[PDB]
Order: sequence, then structure tokens, then C-alpha cells
Amino acid sequence: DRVRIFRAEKSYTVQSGRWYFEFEAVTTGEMRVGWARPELRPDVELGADELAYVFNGHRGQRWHLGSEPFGRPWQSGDVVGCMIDLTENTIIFTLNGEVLMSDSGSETAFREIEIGDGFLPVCSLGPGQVGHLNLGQDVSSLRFFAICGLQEGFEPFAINMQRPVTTWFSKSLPQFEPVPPEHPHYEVARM
Amino acid sequence: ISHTDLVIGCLVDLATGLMTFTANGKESNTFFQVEPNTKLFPAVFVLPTHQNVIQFELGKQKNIMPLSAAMFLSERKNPAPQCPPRLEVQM
Amino acid sequence: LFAGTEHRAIMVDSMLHTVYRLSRGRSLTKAQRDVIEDCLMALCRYIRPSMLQHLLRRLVFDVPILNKMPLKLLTNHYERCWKYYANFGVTSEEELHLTRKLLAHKKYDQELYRMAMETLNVIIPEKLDSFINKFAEYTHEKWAFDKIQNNWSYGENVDEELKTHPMLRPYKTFSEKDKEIYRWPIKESLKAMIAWEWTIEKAREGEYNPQPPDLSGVTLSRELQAMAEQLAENYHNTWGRKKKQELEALVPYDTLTAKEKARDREKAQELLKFLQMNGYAVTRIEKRFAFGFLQQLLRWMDISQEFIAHKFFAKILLPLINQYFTNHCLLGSGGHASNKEKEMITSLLVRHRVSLFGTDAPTTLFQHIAQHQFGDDVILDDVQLCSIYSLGTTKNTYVEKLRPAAAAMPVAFLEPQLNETKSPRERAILGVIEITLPMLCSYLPRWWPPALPAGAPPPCTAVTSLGNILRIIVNNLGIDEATVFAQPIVSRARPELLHIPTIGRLRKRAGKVVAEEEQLRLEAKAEAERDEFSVLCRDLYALYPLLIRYVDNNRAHWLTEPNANFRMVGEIFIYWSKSHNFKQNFVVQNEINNTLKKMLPIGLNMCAPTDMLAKTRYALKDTDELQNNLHLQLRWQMALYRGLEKIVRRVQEVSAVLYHLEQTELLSKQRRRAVV
Amino acid sequence: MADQLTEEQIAEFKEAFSLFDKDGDGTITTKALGTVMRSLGQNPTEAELQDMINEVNGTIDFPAFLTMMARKMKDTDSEEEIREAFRVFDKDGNGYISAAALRHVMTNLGEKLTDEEVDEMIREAGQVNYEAFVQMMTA
Repeated sequence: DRVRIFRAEKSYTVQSGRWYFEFEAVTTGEMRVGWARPELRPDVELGADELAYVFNGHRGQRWHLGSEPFGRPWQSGDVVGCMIDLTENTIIFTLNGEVLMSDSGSETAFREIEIGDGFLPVCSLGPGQVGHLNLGQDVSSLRFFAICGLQEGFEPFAINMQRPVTTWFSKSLPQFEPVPPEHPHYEVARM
Repeated sequence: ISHTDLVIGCLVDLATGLMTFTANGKESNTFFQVEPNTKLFPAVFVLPTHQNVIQFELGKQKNIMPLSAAMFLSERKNPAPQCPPRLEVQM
Repeated sequence: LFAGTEHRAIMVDSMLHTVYRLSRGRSLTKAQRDVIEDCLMALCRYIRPSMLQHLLRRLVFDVPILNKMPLKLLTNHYERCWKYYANFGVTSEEELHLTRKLLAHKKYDQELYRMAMETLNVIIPEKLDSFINKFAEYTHEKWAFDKIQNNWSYGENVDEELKTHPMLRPYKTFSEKDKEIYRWPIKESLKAMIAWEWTIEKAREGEYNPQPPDLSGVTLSRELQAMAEQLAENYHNTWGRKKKQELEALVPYDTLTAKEKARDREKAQELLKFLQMNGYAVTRIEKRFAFGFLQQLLRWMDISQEFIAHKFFAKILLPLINQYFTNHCLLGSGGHASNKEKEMITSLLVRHRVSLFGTDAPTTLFQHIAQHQFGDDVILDDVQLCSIYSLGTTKNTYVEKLRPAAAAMPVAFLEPQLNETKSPRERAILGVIEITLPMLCSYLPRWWPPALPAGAPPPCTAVTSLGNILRIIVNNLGIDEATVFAQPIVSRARPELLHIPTIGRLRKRAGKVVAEEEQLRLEAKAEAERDEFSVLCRDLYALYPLLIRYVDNNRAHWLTEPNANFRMVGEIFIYWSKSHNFKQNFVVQNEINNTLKKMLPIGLNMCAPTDMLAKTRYALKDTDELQNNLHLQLRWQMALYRGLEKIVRRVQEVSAVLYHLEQTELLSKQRRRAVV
Repeated sequence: MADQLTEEQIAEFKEAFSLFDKDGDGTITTKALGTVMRSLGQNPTEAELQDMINEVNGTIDFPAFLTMMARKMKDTDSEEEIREAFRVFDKDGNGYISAAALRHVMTNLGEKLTDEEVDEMIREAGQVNYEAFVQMMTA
């Protein structure tokens, strides 16, 4: 079929501060985790357009408007953290508590990102792949946050929320919708 | 390569649920009949091969009322064809 | 502004040709042509290499066979290095052409290595007169099958709006006035097939809405596709010579386009299928470079001994540069290995760089053993020429690290290395119980030139395999604690700081830091006070010692934070003043570099923050305004975590932050010609 | 400006020009202009001959001859001046002039450049080469 895209509700966007969560990957393969713009289209591959920033754990590469190799690929049962710091326009990916680096040795996966309307965490599961997404309600339920991210200054996502964050998944059932007037290929005209 | 326009019109009889289809004013062999309490959307499926492809034409024939009277309860008695902006083309 | 012309590609295709048509000419000077040659390479960029091959087919026709000239070679190298991260055969054709060509000699190798990634007098036989009518009849059988499918009407006059085909009949229903359109064409092609290979005879049986038969029942074999390739070029040769005669009173077949060769090949694949009926069938990449490379390698060593007894040498220089090019650009594996052993005996700099490249690209065991015998013989001479051995002493060590990615002969040299350029002798050395006895021996020596050399392979041996390596590090610790050749000593130090033992190293290195801290404070006291240059020299030596000091401190911290997340609190506090002292000290440090002072503060920052931050914010302000007396004068989630001597410790970390905070912190035109 | 030639060239030019002067007038033919430069060792082809006469009737007069002699030697010295201009910076003469040895050689030359512009010369350009320096000076 296609690939399912997972995210949090559009209320939970961030505009400032420094944030963090965690993500266990049970059976490796085609999965994708990172951060996305709120107006994210569910048709596109996650990271192919300018609305997502997302690491790929199959072959160890980052996805944004294309690809560039980044860090080690996966095992079965390793924790892939993600963290963002809006005060400096940075995105950092940590693997197993250890910080991933580029080919140039730099840890910051993306710099000079415009803040804009904000960001919110996003996952992506290919066929067969199983993995749970610890968004960070209970701080002790996290594992590698104390190793890296804690004394840096990053707070988790659901740090003070007595209810869990509602999640929005992309369906597979096609439904009808009116044609947008700014469509690049199709256009109508009521004469 | 046809230099002419194949115009297909359809006919739906509400009190019987009988549906027929006319091809350039010549009736086709097919027909359709449905359950009493059911609804239907008008539909066109197309793979386009031109700069200009199709045109939805909301017209009436010689003795039957157009689709405007069918879908707006305030205008069931009017046979003048209308297209208010609530009607549009989905995809 | 010409970036991305998918809008149009024909006008720019004609414009790109008439520029190079104006490139060489009789009525232009040096000044006017330099405008155009600069206008050309300015257009070779800023456009996608899709449309670039429109002229690249035309350039390799002209330039690479001859040694005007540079105008081709310049534009070539600015396009072949434009996509390295059809025309490809034309380039390889040019690649061998330039090799055939191999001042102007230096103007070629740059552009080369950048691209390194009779029918009227022919007799017609008896069946050839039957095939000239049958390939005329099958041509009318296929043409009426194609036109009538698109609604072609029948008219006495052929009209385009009516799609009339008045030749809608067979060749046997056509007279001499209606078969003259297919008389000369099916007779000259059979004569061109006979003049190429004299086989015009029947050897098999035979095979208005005219329909052509299933001529694609049998495909092209190894001799049929080559003959179909011979029929397209011969049809291109006769029509091409017809074009060269008519316009005087021009595209070849192999260098044709991807679109031009699609329309010309149907004139041969249908003609060979028409010839195959009635039995008249006329039936007669990098390894190629490597073959010529070995061919050149034979003549090189032949000429090398020809000069050893007492044009191609420049060609050898031209080849070795391309050899260094292709090795970096990178059955066949043996051929390179064949050349690898071929060049090694010729040595028995420029080639050595290519040799280092070829060793990095990785029968020869005899060559290895002979070298190892020559090494030990040189080692006998070393204990007692040197230039041919020293270059071999690094090329072997290059290879000894290459294969890791004649055991006795290697072991013979090892004893010879143990017998007696000491560091170079220590270099290739690292590339059991006898080692174990020597392990405790140096440990005793550390408890107290060859001492530096012996530890090299010992680090290479323990890494090949736990507490033994932990003892070796502590042996290496005290040796530097007592203490040049510390650089290569540090090279093996970070190589195996993998695998309590860290705690023993923690108690060891804490003393190492404090001694450096006292040495830093002494130089700081010297800075507080010719003696200025001496203090600059002393700080430089202190910076030299600090270089190898922090290098092992990093990788050890990669397990300390892994574990503890105590003694590190001392280690943070010790390294705190070091960074504070690092905050002229850098001036001596930078010269020593030609960093580790920064990254030490990075890993310690996490540990120091592991042990109320508003007071830390307040005490940072006084450290940016001593403050120890001033120090004497989501949080619910945080206190849930932090709970899960403060007056000085908070004062300690605060200034470290502020130090780290500080750490992270025209001419007119005639005036220009005047000063020139 | 015809002053960019030194005296002895004009002495050599007039010696060459009077040697092939037609009647002592100072007129020469269009052909003799080519021969007299090849009498001076200069060998330009008819392309460099053709554009020079139409730049200025077949009658070449000695000032009209000399203004062409200025331009043919103005362009050649205009490019070979700047490598020997970099020669005084580097102690070796290759192109490796250290940036420390520049901020006293540039405020001490005689165009009265102060510390601000020789700063402005530098941060809008370790040792810098020569070919970036002939780029950053000509601009």
C-alpha cells in the first residue's frame, strides 16, 4: 500500500524554547521520524517537500527536499531521540543517548531554519514496521533523556499535561473534496 | 480521430427509480433500476488527453425539468436551469 | 539567467553551434576571439548538461586526434566536471584519441583526466535482383499497412489533406513508372551489402490493404546485429557521401544522437529482415583502458632499464597523472593487480603518489617477500639505497594498513626493527608471551628511542584481541606524566581507549591535570610579571604538553558520561581553571596547533550542570561585572528529578559559564590603478 | 597619453621610420608599416594590421604612426606590471606574502592611505596569494 504518517494535533505546535522526545524502534526497516510544519500535506513522502525535517533510520540519512547521508543505520530495539531548539534554529538527532554527527563532524543536522508558524513532532511507519512513540508524559518513563538533553536544557513535550496528547494519523480511504482553485494542473470555470 | 463532440445525456426517473442514458439523442440499450430510498450523485470519470477535456452542461430537454429543480426544494416547480454557488465539482 | 531552459532547446542548440563556428576563423584577432572564448565558457555553465551534448558530439569529432586547440580543451573540462557527482562512447573515443596524441602537453592532461569519470560498380547476383524487387515489394507491403490505419484515402493525385496514397498497390502491380521509387534504393543497398561481405545467395526458404509479414520472428544474433550495425552505417555512408557531394555542388553513425540514431536504425533493421527472406542473409569498458595501461606498463619498465643501462617519458608522466586521477576517481581486479606488481619492480615521487594511490585502491607474495628480503638487507645496511628503501618503508606500511581494511619475512624485519628515521622505523612496526614479557618490561620502565618504538606494535597487538590494555594505558600515562615523539604516541592513545579501569585512570589523570594546572598557574604568574619571550616559550611547551593531555581526556569522557550520569566533579573543577586560563595563551596555542581546549569544556559542562539556577545566573553576572562573597551574599518536575559546600560550588560553575559565554561570543577607480 | 613610452624607443621608432620614409615627408605605405614592425622584430599578422589603419587613405604620418605604437605597448605592460608589483611583498617572490607583513608596507607608500582604508583593503579581500591580490586590487 502506502506509508502511514503520524503526528500530534495542530493545537500542540511550538514557537519557542527547546524541546525533546523519544522514539523506540522495535523492528527496523523503512521508518522516518523528525519534525514538521503544521500545514503538512498527507499525500507527499515525509520530507520530500519543504514542510518536514526528518531523519531516516533505514540507511542513515536525513530527509528534507532530498537526502544527505547522516549517521549509522538501525538495530532492533534502539532509542532514537529527537530534539529542537527554536532559540538558535537547530535540529539535533541523538541515537541511544549518543549524538549523531554529519559527514563533516557537525552534530547539528539542520541550521538556519525559519521559525514561521511552528513545528510539531511527526513519525512515519512503513509496511510491517512496529515502533512506539514516547512523547514524554512521564519523565521517568523516558530512558536516555537523562544521558543527553536533561542538563542541556531541553524540556520534554508532555511535561505538564494531565491528559495524553491526541494523535492524528493519515487514512487510506479516499474521500471527495472540492478542487482547490490554486491547483497546478486542474482548473474549472463555471460559465 | 473524431472532429466532433460526443454528447452523452442521462435520464433519471425519481418516482420509479428507473435510469436510462441517451447518446446524442439516440437511446442506448442499457438501463438501470434501483431501490426506493437511495440517493445518487452525478458522476464523470475521465483520463484527460487534451487542453480542454469535458464540460458539465446543466440543461433541460423538450419536456423535462433540469437538475436545478431536483436538488433545491425551494425551486422544484421552476424549470429554468440555474447554477447557484453551492453546486460545484468535487474530486 | 540562462539556468534551466526546458522552455526551449532548439534556438540554444543553433546558437551554441554558431558560437563555436565563430571560435576559429581567418578574420579575427586575439582580442575579438578572447571575448568569444570567454563568452563560450560562460555559457558552458548555467545550463543543464542535457543540452550540453549537442556540441560535445561535434567537438570530439575534431580536437582529440591532434595536439583553436585549447579552445576545445577548455570548454571540455568545464563540462566533464559538471556532472561527475551516446556521448559517453564519444568521450571514450576521444579518451583513446588523446592517448594517441600522447606546454601543449600540459594543456591536455587536465581536460583528459576531467573526462575520466562501391554500390554502382558492385555486381548484383541472381537473387539480388529478386531481393531488390522483394525488398521493394515488402516496402510497399509495410507502407500500405501503416497509412491506411490512420484513415488514408485513395486518390489518383496524392493529396495531404485527403491523405491520398496513389502507390497503394504491390510492386508486382507497379510498372516501371510506379516501381522507380524503389528501384535504385533496394539495389544499391544489396550492392552495399555485397561489397561489404560477398554473400548474395539463397540459403533458406521464402518468408488495397498490403500487410508485411512477421519479419521479427527471429531476432539479431552476434553476427546479425553486427551486420545490422553494418547496414545502418553503409546506408549512412552512401547517403552521407550524397550529402557531401550535393551541398558542395553531416552526422555519423557511431557518434549519432539518442534521437537521430532511433530513426536511422529502422532503415537497417527492416532491411536485414527483408534480406533474411528468400535466404539472402549477408552474414560475414574500463578493461580496455587497463589493457593499454598494462601495455604501457611493459614498455615503461623496458625503457626504465634502457635508461638504467646508460617523448614516452612525458607520456609516462601523462599516464601516471591519469593513473592518479582514475585511482581517486574509483577479472579487472587482477589486471590492476598485474599492473600493481609491474610498477613495483620498476621502483626496485610522482609514481610513488600513484603507487600510494594504487595501494589505497586495494603472485605478489613473491614480490612482497623479495621486498621484505630487500628490507632486511637494508636493515642490515641500516645496522651497518636508503632512498629507494625509505619510500618502500612507507608504501609497505600503506599496504599493511590497506589489507587490514611470507609471514616469516615480515617477522624477520620485525626482529631487525627490534635490533636497531627512528619514528619511521616505529611507524611501520605496528602496521604473545614474548610481547607479554616486554609489556611488563616497559611497565617497569614506566615505573622507573626504542622505548617509544616497542610500545607501537604493542598497542597494535592488544587491539587485535582487557585489563592488559588497562595496564598499558596506565603505563602510557606515567610515561607522559614523567614527560617530541609524544605526537605519534598520542596517535595510538586514542586508538584503544575503549575498555574501574577508568576510575584508576581517573585517579591517575586528576594528578595529571593538577600538575598541568600548577604549570598553567606558574605561567599565569609569569604572565602576571627578555622574560616575555621565555614565558611565551614556556607556555608553548605547556600548550604542547596540553595537546597530548586533552586528547585522551576526550575519549575517556565518552565512557565517564556513559557511566556516571564524583571523581569527574573534581575533573570538571580541574579542567575549569584550564579553560579559564585558556580565556596570549591562545596565541601560543595557535602556533602550537599549526580545538581540544573547547571540547573539554563541552563534555565537562554536562557533568558540572549535574550538580536554584537564578543564583547561578546572578553569580554569572558578578563574574561578568571575589564573587565568592557575593555568592555568600516546571521546577516541580525539576525538583522531582534533582532530588532523585554549595556556596563555593555554585560560584565555581557560574564563572565557567560566563567564560564559556565569552568564548561563544571606498577606493575610487583611479586610486586602484595608482596604488598598483 | 603618449608619455608611457620612454625616449629611446621613440629614438628607435624615428630611426626605423626615417629609414623607410618615402620622400622624407614622414609618409609611408600601408605595406611598409608591416615591414617596419618586422624590421623591429614585431610580427603581427594582417588582422592586427587591418584594424589599426581604420582606427586612424594609405598615407601613414609619423604622429599617426606613433599613436598606434603607444597602444601596442600599453596593453602588454599593463598585465606584466602587476606580478612584479607583488614581488616586493613576499620575501621569496612566489606569492606567499604574510598578512602580518602588509599593514606597514601599505601605510608607508605615498598615496597617503590611513589605517582605516588599509584595513578596508584587507577585510574585503594567513598568507594570501598573488592572483587573488591582483583580483582584489584591479577590482
